[PDB]
Amino acid sequence: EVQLVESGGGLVKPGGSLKLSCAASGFTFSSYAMSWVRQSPEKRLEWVAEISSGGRYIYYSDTVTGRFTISRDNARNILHLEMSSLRSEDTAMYYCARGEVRQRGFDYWGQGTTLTVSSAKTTAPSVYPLAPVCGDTTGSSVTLGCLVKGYFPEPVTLTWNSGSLSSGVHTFPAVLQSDLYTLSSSVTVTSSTWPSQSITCNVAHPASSTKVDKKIEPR
Amino acid sequence: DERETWSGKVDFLLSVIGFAVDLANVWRFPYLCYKNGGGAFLVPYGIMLAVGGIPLFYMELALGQHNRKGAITCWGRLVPLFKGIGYAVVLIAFYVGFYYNVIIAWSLRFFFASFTNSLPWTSCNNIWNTPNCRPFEGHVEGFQSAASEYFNRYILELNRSEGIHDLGAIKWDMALCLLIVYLICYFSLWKGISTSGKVVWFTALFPYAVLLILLIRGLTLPGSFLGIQYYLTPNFSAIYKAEVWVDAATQVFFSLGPGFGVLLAYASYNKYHNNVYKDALLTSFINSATSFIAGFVIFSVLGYMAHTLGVRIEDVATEGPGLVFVVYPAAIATMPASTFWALIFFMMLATLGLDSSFGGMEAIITALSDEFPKIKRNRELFVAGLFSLYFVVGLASCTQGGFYFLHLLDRYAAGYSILVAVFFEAIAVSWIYGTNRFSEDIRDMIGFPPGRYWQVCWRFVAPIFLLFITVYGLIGYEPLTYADYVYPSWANALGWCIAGSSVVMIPAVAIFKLLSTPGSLRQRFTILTTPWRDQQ
Amino acid sequence: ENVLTQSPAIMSTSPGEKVTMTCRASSSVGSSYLHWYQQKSGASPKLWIYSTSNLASGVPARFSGSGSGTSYSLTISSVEAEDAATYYCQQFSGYPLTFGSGTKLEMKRADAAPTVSIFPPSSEQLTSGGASVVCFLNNFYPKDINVKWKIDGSERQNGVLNSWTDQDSKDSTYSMSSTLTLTKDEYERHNSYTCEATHKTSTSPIVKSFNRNE
Ligand SMILES: CC(C)CCC[C@@H](C)[C@H]1CC[C@H]2[C@@H]3CC=C4C[C@@H](OC(=O)CCC(=O)O)CC[C@]4(C)[C@H]3CC[C@]12C
Ligand SMILES: CCCCCCCCCCO[C@@H]1O[C@H](CO)[C@@H](O[C@H]2O[C@H](CO)[C@@H](O)[C@H](O)[C@H]2O)[C@H](O)[C@H]1O
Ligand SMILES: CC(C)CCC[C@@H](C)[C@H]1CC[C@H]2[C@@H]3CC=C4C[C@@H](O)CC[C@]4(C)[C@H]3CC[C@]12C
Ligand SMILES: NC[C@H](O)c1ccc(O)c(O)c1
Ligand SMILES: [Cl-]
Ligand code: NA
Ligand code: NA
Repeated sequence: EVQLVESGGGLVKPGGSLKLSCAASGFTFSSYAMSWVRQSPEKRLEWVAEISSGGRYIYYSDTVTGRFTISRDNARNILHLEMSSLRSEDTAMYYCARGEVRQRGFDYWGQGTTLTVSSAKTTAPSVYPLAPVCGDTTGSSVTLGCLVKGYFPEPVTLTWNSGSLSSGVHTFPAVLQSDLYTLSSSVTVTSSTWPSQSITCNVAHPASSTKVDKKIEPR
Repeated sequence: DERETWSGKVDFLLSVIGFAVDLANVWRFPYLCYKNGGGAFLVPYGIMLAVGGIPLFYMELALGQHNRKGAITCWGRLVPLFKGIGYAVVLIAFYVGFYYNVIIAWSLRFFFASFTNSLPWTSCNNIWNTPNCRPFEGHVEGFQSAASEYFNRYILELNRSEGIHDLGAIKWDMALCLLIVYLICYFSLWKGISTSGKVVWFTALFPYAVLLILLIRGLTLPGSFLGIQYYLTPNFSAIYKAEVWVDAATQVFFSLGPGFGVLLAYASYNKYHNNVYKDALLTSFINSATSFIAGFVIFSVLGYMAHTLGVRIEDVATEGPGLVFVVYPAAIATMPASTFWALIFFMMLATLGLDSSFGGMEAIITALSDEFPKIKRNRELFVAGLFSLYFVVGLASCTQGGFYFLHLLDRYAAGYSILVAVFFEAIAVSWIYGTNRFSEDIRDMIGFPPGRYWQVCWRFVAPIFLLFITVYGLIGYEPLTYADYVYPSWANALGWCIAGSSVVMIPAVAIFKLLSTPGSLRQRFTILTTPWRDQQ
Repeated sequence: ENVLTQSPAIMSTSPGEKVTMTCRASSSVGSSYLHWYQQKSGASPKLWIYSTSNLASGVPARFSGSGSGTSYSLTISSVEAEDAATYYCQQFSGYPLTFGSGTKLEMKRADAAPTVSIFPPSSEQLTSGGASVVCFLNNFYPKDINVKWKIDGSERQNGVLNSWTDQDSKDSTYSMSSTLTLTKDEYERHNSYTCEATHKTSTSPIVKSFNRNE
């Protein structure tokens, strides 16, 4: 019933500034204190700021004070976070959490919104299809691959045969190396299905308005 | 603002317990039970307590701890348009000081009178007695009991005064007793809550030592169970009559003293994150619990009086100073080791009152020390001057007709004044400051907001609870009279000026600074309804 | 700042066993202010236990809490697979609000050797100027695995990218991808490429190779 939706925030250059928002629905927003909690890429939870029910009491983390401004709009049921002079350390997924009673905790969290603070430049990925080498075969199932190399920032979304094929797929999380992400994925299917039916890799990188499909052919 | 703080939390709890528990817990609550259906009286008493009393009690405790200032500064920073509320509350506390302590003097006078082998108020053959004296209480107006004549003809000498005009001589034994109470109050409120909060240890706890002794002594007397019967046996027929609901409502309001300015001052020295909600519920319960325990101490001896001493229960189940200075001492003087009971009983009465005096005076000292730094710098001097004005003017109550003067203040100093003051306190808090803005302040202190129960009581019940009192209090109004004496109509007016000198500060101050700020009508009705902290 | 340290950081358990994790604070915390959150791989945190001992709504009864002062603990009576997650404690009694370092609870299963697959550079990539030969090591247990690349017979240690998957929610296995990247010139100046995987399940490594002809 209660819903929190973070929004805004993507790539920002160091020193820049950006503004996050949280849409509240399902409860009397004006009656509950709200906090922002971020989770670094190293998966560490860190509280950043809290604003009281009527905005008259505001607390900040030491690591953010002076640069971030938390604010409230009980008329439209929106929570904001104004960030300025950002640094790479601020890169994280920013959560919007409800927490009126200190003795009960944060009883509702949003889906999160990601902030990447980096002077790196956006780039689209090269998507290469991975097909086995002529040899053994002679197995019930074979495995194919798809290499998404050298993109930025996150994220990219990868599916096989537009989502029809899901069982037997491993999409490994991306790994940053010198300001460029690489990401791979593998599918395995019974020999009686490939190359009988066509198997295609569908990569999507909205940051660079990329949308590519790569059919795996055994050349 | 490096405000000091209670050296320990018990200093605050006992200070609050002490201010709340006073003679009214002994000489009014048990009487109301006996008069309004015994145990059944607890139904309207508990309801008025849960729905009107404890809410308002809780409210002021939270305001004091949150705004961390005395009464004048607090309401000024809360809503400026009603800063007069703080002035009314301080003036009312000032007036009641002129008569509340002389009742403590009476206790010392009787205390020093008990250092004897046989108590004086026992027999009817003394220089002060009349031929119409009788050994124990009766029900004919012209025939007083031995203890009545002692209190009236020897201690007070009230028989030599024709009314408020004829005051007469100054009983210097009473004046000496009055000074001994202001001396005790001085070196207690002397250097702030640093020592205040410690003296309260003896004055707030000693009454429970004596209540425990007298409770055993009384319940082990022939006929004591008969007293417990008149005290409690239910008769829920009383619940139906509206006179018992206003009786419960009024006793609950005046026994907790919510919005009197002292709970505010006491709480303003707490640490900002003290769980003042747990404090309000704890102390408010201990107050009513003490009244309940006291009713057994009283009526156990009352039944003993009616069973062994042969008197009508209606002739000794009285209220007010008559019960503690006439009826109960009479029974004490009739039991073995009377000198011991008399000495600890009158000592209990004394320590029951001191606590409440401390609180009323601190309300003034703190409220002024927070609004005029000249006072805060010279604390020892201010109270020295305050108590001196008290004592000097108090000599008019150590006179022979002092009771007539003191009786006047009792019915006018704070009687209706404090009711309209607390009504505006509730209106200001919930409707002009805002219950949400107030609940938000409590959330920041104790970590959670007040429930909707407490919010509904602050916003609708409290104002109705207080009107329910003031309305029925005006409906039962009759001119001032003690026994056959009718106060002259000029005295009846003198009291209304005392009643108005506090309440007028509310509209008066609302008019003064309503013109002292610049802007439009609405632009100023909002510059004077914006809280102080909402300015930074 | 009141730093809360949790131990262990990772811990495996077979369904049915009893699990306990601890949360040690650097400063005393009021029992009424210590809370626990559960975060599943890929989702957002969910309030799990508040005031030390109270289960949040929807939290099954096999979860319990206890502690006081500076030592608290979350305890699972009989762990189920749906309990694999990271658990964060948190104190709400002092600013700044601080979360614990977290305990990651993973499921224990029987050992399983990986199924390795080697993939030579895509034809598209070879024309862009580069050459990446990737290698998948799929569905193995436990999580620790070691990969080694050889060009001809000499092993190549430089220019590798390894990635692990989270523990699979169906068969509780792990998978790992490893990509070797060279220039097209360097790649076409060699013959056979080899992907050796070392794992606890085998005494000697699983090998997969290919020559740039077949
Ligand atoms: C003979 C003497 C001991 C009489 C003593 C009676 C009172 C001590 C009892 C009787 C009715 C009780 C009240 C009954 C109902 C409540 C509502 C309750 O409100 C709540 O719901 C608490 C949770 C919340 O709303 O935040 C707070 C306690 C209170 C005032 C109780 C306070 C203690 C009261 C006044
Ligand atoms: C530790 C320091 C204490 C500070 C000083 C105490 C101040 C109180 C003074 C009260 O004055 C005395 O009160 C006695 C109380 O009764 C009177 O005794 C009167 O009553 C006695 C019996 O109670 C009789 O024996 C006496 O003759 C008769 O004077 C006595 O006359 C009177 O002067
Ligand atoms: C039947 C009667 C006589 C029993 C007497 C009950 C007495 C002992 C009760 C009533 C009020 C109680 C006090 C109320 C307040 C506190 C603060 C608490 O933090 C310490 C205990 C303390 C100081 C209590 C001590 C016990 C106490 C004094
Ligand atoms: N219950 C406390 C008693 O009513 C009281 C004592 C002294 C005061 O100054 C006061 O306002 C009230
Ligand atoms: Cl009472
Ligand atoms: Na009282
Ligand atoms: Na008292």
